Amino acid sequence: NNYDGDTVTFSPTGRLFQVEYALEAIKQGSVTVGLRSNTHAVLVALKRNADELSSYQKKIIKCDEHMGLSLAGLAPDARVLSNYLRQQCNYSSLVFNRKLAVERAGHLLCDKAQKNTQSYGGRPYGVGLLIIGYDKSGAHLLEFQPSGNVTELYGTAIGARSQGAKTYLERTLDTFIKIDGNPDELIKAGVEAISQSLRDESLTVDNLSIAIVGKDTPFTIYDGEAVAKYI
Amino acid sequence: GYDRALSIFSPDGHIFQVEYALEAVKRGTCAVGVKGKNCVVLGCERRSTLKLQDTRITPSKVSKIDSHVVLSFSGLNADSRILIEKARVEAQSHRLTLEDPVTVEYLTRYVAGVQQRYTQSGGVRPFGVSTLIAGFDPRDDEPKLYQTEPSGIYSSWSAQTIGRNSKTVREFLEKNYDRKEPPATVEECVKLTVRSLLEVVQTGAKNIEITVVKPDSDIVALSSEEINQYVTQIEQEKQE
Amino acid sequence: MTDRYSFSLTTFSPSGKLGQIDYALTAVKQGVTSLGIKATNGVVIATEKKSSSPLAMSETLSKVSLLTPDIGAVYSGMGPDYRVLVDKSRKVAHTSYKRIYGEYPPTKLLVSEVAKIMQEATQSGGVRPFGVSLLIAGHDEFNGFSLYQVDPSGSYFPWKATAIGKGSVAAKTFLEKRWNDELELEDAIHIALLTLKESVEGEFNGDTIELAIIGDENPDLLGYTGIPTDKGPRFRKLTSQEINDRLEAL
Amino acid sequence: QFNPYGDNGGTILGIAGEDFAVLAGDTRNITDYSINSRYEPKVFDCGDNIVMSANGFAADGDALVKRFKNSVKWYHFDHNDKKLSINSAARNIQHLLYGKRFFPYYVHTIIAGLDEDGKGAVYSFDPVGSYEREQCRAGGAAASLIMPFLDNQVNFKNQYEPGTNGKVKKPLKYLSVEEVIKLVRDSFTSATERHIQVGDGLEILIVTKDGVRKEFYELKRD
Amino acid sequence: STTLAFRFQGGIIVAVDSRATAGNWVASQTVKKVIEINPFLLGTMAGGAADCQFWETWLGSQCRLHELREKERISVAAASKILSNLVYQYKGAGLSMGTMICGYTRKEGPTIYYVDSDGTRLKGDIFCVGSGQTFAYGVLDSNYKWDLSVEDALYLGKRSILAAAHRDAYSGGSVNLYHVTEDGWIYHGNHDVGELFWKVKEEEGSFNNVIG
Amino acid sequence: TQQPIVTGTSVISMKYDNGVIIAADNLGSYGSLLRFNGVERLIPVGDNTVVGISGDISDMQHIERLLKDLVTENAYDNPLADAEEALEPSYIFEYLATVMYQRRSKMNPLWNAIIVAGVQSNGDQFLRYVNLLGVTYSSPTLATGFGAHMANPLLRKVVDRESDIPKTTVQVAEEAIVNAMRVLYYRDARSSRNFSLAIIDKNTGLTFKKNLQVENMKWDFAKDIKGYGTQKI
Amino acid sequence: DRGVSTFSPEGRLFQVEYSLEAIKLGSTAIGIATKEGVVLGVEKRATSPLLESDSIEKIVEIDRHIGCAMSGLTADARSMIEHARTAAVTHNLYYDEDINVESLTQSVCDLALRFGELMSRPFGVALLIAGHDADDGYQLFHAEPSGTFYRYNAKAIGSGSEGAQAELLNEWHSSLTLKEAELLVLKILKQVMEEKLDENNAQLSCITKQDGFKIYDNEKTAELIKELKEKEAAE
Amino acid sequence: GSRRYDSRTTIFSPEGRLYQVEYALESISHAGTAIGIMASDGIVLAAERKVTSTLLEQDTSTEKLYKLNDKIAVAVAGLTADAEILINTARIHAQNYLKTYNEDIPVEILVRRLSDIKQGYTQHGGLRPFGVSFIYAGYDDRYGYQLYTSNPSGNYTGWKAISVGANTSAAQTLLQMDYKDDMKVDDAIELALKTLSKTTDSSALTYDRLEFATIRKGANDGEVYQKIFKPQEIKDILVKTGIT
Ligand SMILES: [Mg+2]
Repeated sequence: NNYDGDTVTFSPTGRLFQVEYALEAIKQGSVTVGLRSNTHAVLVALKRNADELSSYQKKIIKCDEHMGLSLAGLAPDARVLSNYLRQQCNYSSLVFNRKLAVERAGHLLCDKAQKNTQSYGGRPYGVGLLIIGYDKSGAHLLEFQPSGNVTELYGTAIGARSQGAKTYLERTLDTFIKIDGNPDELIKAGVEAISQSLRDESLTVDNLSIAIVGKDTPFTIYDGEAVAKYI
Repeated sequence: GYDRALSIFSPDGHIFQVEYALEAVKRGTCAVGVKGKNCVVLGCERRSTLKLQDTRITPSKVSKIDSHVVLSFSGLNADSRILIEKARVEAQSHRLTLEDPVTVEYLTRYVAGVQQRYTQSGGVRPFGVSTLIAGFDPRDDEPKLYQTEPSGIYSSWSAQTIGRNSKTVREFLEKNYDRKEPPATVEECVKLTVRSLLEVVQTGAKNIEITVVKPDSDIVALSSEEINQYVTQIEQEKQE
Repeated sequence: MTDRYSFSLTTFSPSGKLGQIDYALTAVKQGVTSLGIKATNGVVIATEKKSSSPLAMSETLSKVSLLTPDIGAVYSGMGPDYRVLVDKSRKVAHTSYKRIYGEYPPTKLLVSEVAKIMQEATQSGGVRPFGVSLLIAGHDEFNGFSLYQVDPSGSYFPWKATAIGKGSVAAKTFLEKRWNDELELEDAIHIALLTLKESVEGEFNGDTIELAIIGDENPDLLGYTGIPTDKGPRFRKLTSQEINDRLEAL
Repeated sequence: QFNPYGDNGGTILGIAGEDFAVLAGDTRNITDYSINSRYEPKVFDCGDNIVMSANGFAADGDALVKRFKNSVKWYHFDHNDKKLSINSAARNIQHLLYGKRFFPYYVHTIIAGLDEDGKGAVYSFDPVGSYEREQCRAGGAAASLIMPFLDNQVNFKNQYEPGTNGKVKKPLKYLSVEEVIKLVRDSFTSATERHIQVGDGLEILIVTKDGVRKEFYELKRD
Repeated sequence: STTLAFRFQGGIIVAVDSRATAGNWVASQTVKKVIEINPFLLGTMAGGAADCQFWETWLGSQCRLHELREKERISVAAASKILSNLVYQYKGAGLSMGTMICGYTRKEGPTIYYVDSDGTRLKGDIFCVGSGQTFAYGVLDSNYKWDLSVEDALYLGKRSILAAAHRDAYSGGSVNLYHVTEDGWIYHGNHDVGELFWKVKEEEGSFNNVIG
Repeated sequence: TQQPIVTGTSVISMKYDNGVIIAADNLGSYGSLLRFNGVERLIPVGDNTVVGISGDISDMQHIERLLKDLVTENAYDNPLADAEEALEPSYIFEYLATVMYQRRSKMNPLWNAIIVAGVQSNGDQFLRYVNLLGVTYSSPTLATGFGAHMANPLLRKVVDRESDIPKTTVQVAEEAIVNAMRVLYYRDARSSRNFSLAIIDKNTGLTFKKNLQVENMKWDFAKDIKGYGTQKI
Repeated sequence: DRGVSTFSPEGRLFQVEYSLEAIKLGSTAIGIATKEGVVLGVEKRATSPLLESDSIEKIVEIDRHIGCAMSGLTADARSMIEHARTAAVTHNLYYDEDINVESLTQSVCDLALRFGELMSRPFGVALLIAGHDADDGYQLFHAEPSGTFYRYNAKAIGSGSEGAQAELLNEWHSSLTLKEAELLVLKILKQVMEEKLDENNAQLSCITKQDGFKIYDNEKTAELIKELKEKEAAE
Repeated sequence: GSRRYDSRTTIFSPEGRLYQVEYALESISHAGTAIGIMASDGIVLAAERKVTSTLLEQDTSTEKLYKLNDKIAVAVAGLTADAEILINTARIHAQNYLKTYNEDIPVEILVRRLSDIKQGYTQHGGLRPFGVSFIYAGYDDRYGYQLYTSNPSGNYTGWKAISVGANTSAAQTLLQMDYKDDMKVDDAIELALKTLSKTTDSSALTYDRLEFATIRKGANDGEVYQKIFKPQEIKDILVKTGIT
């Protein structure tokens, strides 16, 4: 109200409204789902078009051979944060001959987002990210909020109507975590999860975006006729 | 440093600081540019609210940027000096590196670029100045006349006016300037320029300045008497 | 962090007033009365040592300060602002003059430097004006004795005699009646003590009054002998006893 | 005084075929009269069907290869996983090298692969980034021993057709990958005999449309 | 190394040898010593190979930006000066460059500028740069006329490089010929010096000192 | 640019069937003065890596602190710091190799030759060299300074190529290392009798041996040697 | 007042949303992508008859294979064009090749959100970036001041955009010829323009693989306008 | 953060005016009147000190008239402290020019420089403008005797006769009425003092309330002399012109 003019101002109840408004941009964004087993991790993203002449905005970005994310909210902010992740993954490989742990990647994203919430002149990031990866401790899924909060999960969803997919994953938890050594079934579970967030529209061939990373699987994004198999 | 964003968008998509800079131009004395077949004439209004002025030393309204290009303006006088200095430096820099003097369009594009820069740089306000830039490209006999404004947009004109009551003199020029047959001589071009200012000026005395620019760096400012002869001949034809 | 106040805090109001300067002058008006009187063979500057508490040792608080061996200063208004201005004035006398010309600055030029510092606090980004008016008395070879007033705006004026602060209006009228161009230093000191008594409520003695003079060279205060051209400082702060002696002849 | 440079010996050889390219190099690493390693790989698969070797001062060599591999990675990120063509890689390496024009990578770089028409390509660089597409290029210690032999046996220089006596040149017939590998092996066998810094092992990377293949051969260890 | 360029009635002839040496060791016989800055401008390579290559393709980028901004072909004067001003900034750092910037525009006609790494920029009709420059100058000076045909001018440039290739130990390999016209340069082939020498010796009757 | 002041001589090492051995004497020389006699030049990092350093001792102590800091830093926000996300020999080496090359590129080198010996997570032997120039290389046997000239020839007689490594036991390897240290003591004027030896084995882990001495020395034959040519008495 | 980088309660940047309003006031620009080339057309909208309309430059070349049309505060586009041209030329210098149309567009869009308290405000201009590369063929992008760019088969920006976009919705199909696209841009420009469309107040351009980017002569466009009039009178 | 307290000194009003410049001009209108009059054989500078005191040391006092170099002087109207900042900068510019070209700075070049400094404070920096209007009286061998004025906007103009400070409307009308082109310095001296005598807000015009200066070629042969009048000399010229 009087305390939402900038990110450097607490409200009387201890809230940061600019951060909450940045969080609101994610809720307006298109739905994207993340889920994993013990061998693979999967991203599923509903891409959004401007109209029938336009392309469908890409949602998934590769960060390294073993890591990448999906976005919901301000796409240019995701580009800034994903670029930063690419650099940090790259720094780890070049300097230490070491693939960047997914948990450490989350810590770095948290700290980068935090600096934009405590200083004058800046603004919070207006995007949520779902980071998947396969490192020395197996498959991982992270949920990034521009408040700085990064959370390791078995499955989740962010964007508009993400609550339907999140409840489904909460029911299916005991099933999809056991889908080991079967990439296609794990993706099916993700495509079924994201279907719980659809209204009026359904998953078409240029609508659906899927990514996967696993034990012997580099982070690869599937678009176009490559996802028709799952429609 | 001072970094405050003074020029910003309003809810209706307007940048008020740029629009208020135009209001400063509206207040400035009227300037007019008319290009003939083999010349360009820059006319300028001098408000007669200031007498006891020393006209030898008082900053003249038309400024040479190089030997072949001139610049006149309407709006804040102090602001115009900064644009004129920058333009003059750039003109010499161009000669030094390209080994050829600036084209009138290039010089216009530069000045317009400076004006634009001041509409989205932090800590600065836009120039309260619109300019008329006239001359001839090196080894070219085609007349050139351009206009710039605070926003940084620029364009070429067969004839144009800026400043106070420029709506009235543009009205005159739009009905009196024929594109198929522009003022064929210096005389005709100067006459049409003086006529256009007489719609707005008041007394045709020391209130009208006229500068004629011809090809090959031939620039001359008309004196009071020379202009006074045009003023005399115009009204004697009008008494009919 | 970083000082993000890079804009002026003093600006022109619609009426043409610089508010912060006017308010600084109001703070000076509330300040304790100080005065200066110029004689033919010296200058005197004086003020009241308004002790904040009787437990406080008011001798440790110097309202009258040596700037150079031949220049002294007194103030009315905010003490802390004065103290830092004295530090800057002392330094600028060296950096912008003595380290260049090998001699101390003339009164008018040191005043000019102090005035410049005060002017800049009136225009520079993220600062308020100094809440003091200074009276600077001094002597130099080519200008003789002089007395200057410096205001928060950075404006300075030379005076024969003047007063600033609390009871300045009454004090200036008192000085107008008494001042002439034939006063000796002792006459000016006498007038200073008379003028200052009017604005002082409580105790009026050498312990509650601070008084200094710019007069003859004091070779006894030089600290060394052997150089004929060096004859000692013209600034001298009067002792508590010296003031009381002249209060009997009052 | 600290000398930031050193000489790790080694000899490399790039030959462009009609639809293939080979980049070979010995596996011996040395300083002065000592052997550091009898097997230290010097020719590297850099992705996008490009092979590279930066011979000379091994620290600068490793740094350059590392930075180029990194450039391939970021080329994919920035340009929608587009394949870096050999000509584009070559121009990119010029800028990497010239970037240190006043403190050069003390190496002679050679890259090999296929051009955008599928034909064999070899590019050769000097330490500060001047480069050219070449058919045949030896680099390093025994380059002066190998190049004249290649001029004679690959380009048939000074060879004329018997009976014509200098009037008709020996025609420049295309060599197979098996033929090139024979000349590479004989080049390195001969270089090993007469150059003290050449020996131990020979590693050859062969580039075709099918990808990158490796071959290793023993060289004399004295 | 031997590079030359000369102005004539039909435009400009640019001729260069092909040899690169490191001491006595002949590093290459197939070096491209003409840099195709763009379809209308040519530069020659002498001194530092990298310095010439790098900064003259950089020059091509500046020329392209100029014509995008100004909607007009850059003059040879302006193009050469961009390069000379650049290398002058680096003066003292150790750049090694001796080049002819060659072009043919409407306003200038055929124009050649000699540009140097110590900042020299000279307009001229005939320039010759490299270890074998003196030999090529001899043939050029004694046979040059403004009214040479394109055919004879091309041969003169070829013959002058051959003269240098023969005598100068650090010149040879092959001769590259270019003819610069107002509508752009035209490449006139690579000519092996070995084969060219015997051909010229027989047809011309020159080099009687050499047994063939 | 500097010059080394207090220096450590050879570091020697080799691979064997189940791991690596590394050794270095305990001397810190000051030119020809054998100044410091209790200098540890093998520095263990965790339980899987030993970094052996020769050259400038002040730079060695700096590197030692970098490695100590590396262990602290790795443990930060790392629940698997003592398991899957522990420091590998390859991580430690690549970090040092980066630092060495960066420092030489600023013309301010760490005046050292370094051998990182260890065993990787998968049981693979790690043995790689890096020096003040940032030059790196790997070999079945590695040695710095004098060791390169005298130890390598002896150690290469045990493991001459990659295929000899599985045939070489820890007893044969240690015996070869210990003999090489004796040979270096005979022939290197900047060596000492006292040394340290570290074994990193994929089964038995890190065994660090301090206060070892060169023994079984041959000197008796010196009694018969008289004069420099013609002298009989 | 309030930060330039402030979020609204709806989660939108005020300044970006306001710059979009300025673009709505701009003159109409239309792009149509076909398999034979991409056509770019603009409304010139001269403020007076004394303004020489061929000095109005709202269609611009970025490289031989990339063109660009603008709508809104057109003075803001000049630094965006400069950056685009530099990016195109720089990439050719580094890689000895043409830059991808998408990569060029992405490079331009990276400038967009570099504002705060960098430039003091977002750009008040939208761009239609049209081009060709070997990997993705003929492409048309819409670059906004939000930093977002969408690829389009056809797109209209400016004051007549929603009416024009509805028209483009009906008219575009994947088998359009270059000639059909030219007439289609002219037809829709004529529909949404205040003044009557002719060769002096409207401009056409195209990008083809063979000839690259070309701005059409007024004589060439005048013929296409006459061809348009006759085919509309044909039924 | 800090934005909250920023007055934004360098912005246009909806009418296209610079707030702070306009308000600085309002400030200057309350300053003592300064008058410059240019004659064929010299220039006159006359200025009124603001309501003074009998204890003010006039002979060492300077608030209105300042020397920039041997050829150029200024009359000040506004904040004296602001004026001295600019005056010192102008003095340095004159010397920089003299060092560079080995010739005295032409009057207009100095005036343009100071005016450009004033302009800068109206367009960038976020600082308040200088609340000062100058009258420049100077001589150079190109244009001879010149009068200029500059104000907080950084705009400057040339004049035959001009006033700044208080009652400029009344003063300018009086000057416009009695000024003629063939006028001489002694006539201009009288006009200036008569104009101040009529426009002053004080009861009477006396020597202690005035500062006076002349720039004459009344320096022995082809050279120029500046004369800052002493208190006694101002008293004499007041009697000579018949005002006291
Ligand atoms: Mg040997």
